[PDB]
Amino acid sequence: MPHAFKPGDLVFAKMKGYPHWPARIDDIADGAVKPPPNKYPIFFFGTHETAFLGPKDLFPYDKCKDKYGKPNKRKGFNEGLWEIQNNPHASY
Repeated sequence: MPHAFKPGDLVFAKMKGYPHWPARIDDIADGAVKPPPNKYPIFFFGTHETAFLGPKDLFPYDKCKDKYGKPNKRKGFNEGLWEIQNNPHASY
């Protein structure tokens, strides 16, 4: 059975207007802004941007990579596919 999301979990994250995007649940560093209740700090591969999202927008990587892990024209997306497959837990 699945558990709640935790730092380091890999996902495709969905935001309005954009395709499901390779991402990870980030850590929250000491002194860093904490997310709203029931939301998570999402780090987007490729663009290296962060948003606060709830689980309704988070699709687990291993289950959904066949559908969502394919080249896309958007800027930064295929760089992001490389990051999530080859070094998803590194500092960018």
